[PDB]
Amino acid sequence: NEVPDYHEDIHTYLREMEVKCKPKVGYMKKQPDITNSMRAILVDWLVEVGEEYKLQNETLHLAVNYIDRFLSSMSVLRGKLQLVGTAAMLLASKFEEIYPPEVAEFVYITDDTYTKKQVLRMEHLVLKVLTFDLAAPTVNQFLTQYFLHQQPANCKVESLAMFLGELSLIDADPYLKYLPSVIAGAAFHLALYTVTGQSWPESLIRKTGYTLESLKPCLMDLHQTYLKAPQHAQQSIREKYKNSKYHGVSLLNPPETLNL
Amino acid sequence: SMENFQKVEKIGEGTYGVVYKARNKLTGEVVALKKIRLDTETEGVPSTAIREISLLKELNHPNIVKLLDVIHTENKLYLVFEFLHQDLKKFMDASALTGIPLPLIKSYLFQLLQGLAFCHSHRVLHRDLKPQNLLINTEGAIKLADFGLARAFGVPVRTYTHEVVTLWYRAPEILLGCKYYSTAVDIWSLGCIFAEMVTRRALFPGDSEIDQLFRIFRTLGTPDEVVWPGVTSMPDYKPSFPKWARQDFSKVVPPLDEDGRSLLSQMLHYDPNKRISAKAALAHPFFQDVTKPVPHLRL
Ligand SMILES: Nc1nc(OCC2CCCCC2)c2[nH]c(-c3cccc(S(N)(=O)=O)c3)nc2n1
Repeated sequence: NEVPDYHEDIHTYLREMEVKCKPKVGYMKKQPDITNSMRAILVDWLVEVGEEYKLQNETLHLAVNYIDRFLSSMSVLRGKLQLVGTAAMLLASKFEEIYPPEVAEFVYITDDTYTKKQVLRMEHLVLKVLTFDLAAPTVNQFLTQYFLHQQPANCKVESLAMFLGELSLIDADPYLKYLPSVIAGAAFHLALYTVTGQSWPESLIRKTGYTLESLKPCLMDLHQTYLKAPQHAQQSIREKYKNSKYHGVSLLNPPETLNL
Repeated sequence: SMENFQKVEKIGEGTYGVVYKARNKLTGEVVALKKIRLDTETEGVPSTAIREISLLKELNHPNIVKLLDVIHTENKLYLVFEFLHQDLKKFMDASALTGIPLPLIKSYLFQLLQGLAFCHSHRVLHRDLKPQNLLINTEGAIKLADFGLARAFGVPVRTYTHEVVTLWYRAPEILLGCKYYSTAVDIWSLGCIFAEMVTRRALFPGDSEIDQLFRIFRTLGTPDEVVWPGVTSMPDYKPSFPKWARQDFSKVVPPLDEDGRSLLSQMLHYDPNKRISAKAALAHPFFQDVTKPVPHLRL
């Protein structure tokens, strides 16, 4: 399977890094023309894009991070929001994917709203703004690490944790407030207990240092989001997780209870 | 933008950009510039540049080449690295007659392993270790270079790019076409480089995919599910492989003592999980006396 020599150092490093590549929390409030709503729209659209080209979730997890970061220091008009979106994704794909889609492809998927030079120039601007700091931790990196503590590793929980993290990305507030490791922390446990009833493992407390007490504020926010899933205007993410690939996990009923 | 720098000569290529030797006119710093074009095929900023830059910023270590600046021009992109005396290849080539002094090898290998464990702990796989990509100074240190092929990995690793490494230093699992490769691959390479510093000739001078694999088998023996649990249900594995018997190591590495060949052996285990880590290798008894010799030039 693997030689797991560096799990500890690696986990350590991503915890150190996730602090540094963290976007600014109330940034949308500063932004003259864009709203949390607009951003949800953007993320949702990014999600279909990922499906159409069979892209990694990791790819879009990075993409999202790149946007929040970029929009943290660069004022942008709604007219141009989608383009920041597309360049972000192209960079992500470039960094992560084995076979990233051609520049051509990306221009295609924009309603032909923007030219190619537009997209390529934006690509460059984003790199300038992020100062080439693209190697960022995401929720997925944490989950995938966390998943190793599971015996026997259970498909449904995994596909549900992945699903939940993704949901968080649609919502700026409240989720910009939480570090990826905590978003992962929450989703994992929330999945685990919807599916097997079982508990955030003692094992992970020892690795992460997180207790259920320490995760509670997040979980409260996350539960209601799962609850009101079918009323949110963003639907693509749900539809994605209905397939035989992901064991139709969006169709389950969220738990009544958490013992509050 | 470059009005500060004076090109002296081209030093080489690797075909990805070109590499010039520059001096700062103001400070007199001597640097290695790596020039990169972007208006290649209207395909944006190249992947092999994006990854190198972003990971080399994350990586600061004494045995990993220093990236000093990155200069943004509209059509070119210059990377400024620290400048070193030569690469291990042309030094072995020079030292070819005498052969490499015994403890200078031990030193270099030790340092190289310090560097690789840094990479691995920052979730970076190098993937193109070879004497051309390892630079030495005059001060007796050696640095890893050319992270053009490197990539950041996940834990556990996903399926990553197949066409990797250089063939002479390529590991079995990749030759055999496996769906998941890990840290193990870099170690294999460093293994072959260790052997090459010692014997004076490359370990597996293969001419093709199949030829490379057999060259390995003919030394280390063809493997079975004992030596390598999983080998037989791998993607490009073929039951009609010849059955070569493994051979004696003092026959393979004649100048090595018991310890060195103990070490080397573990760096070359068919099984990736079994293959020694960079970390674990650092604690190996062979490094007991490790000191820091200085090489002769006359350049
Ligand atoms: N920073 C840096 N990188 C180098 O290599 C970059 C290339 C490594 C191989 C793959 C392409 C990038 C260098 N090469 C030399 C250097 C200095 C003196 C002599 C020589 S050599 N090869 O013996 O003519 C190389 N100094 C160097 N300094």
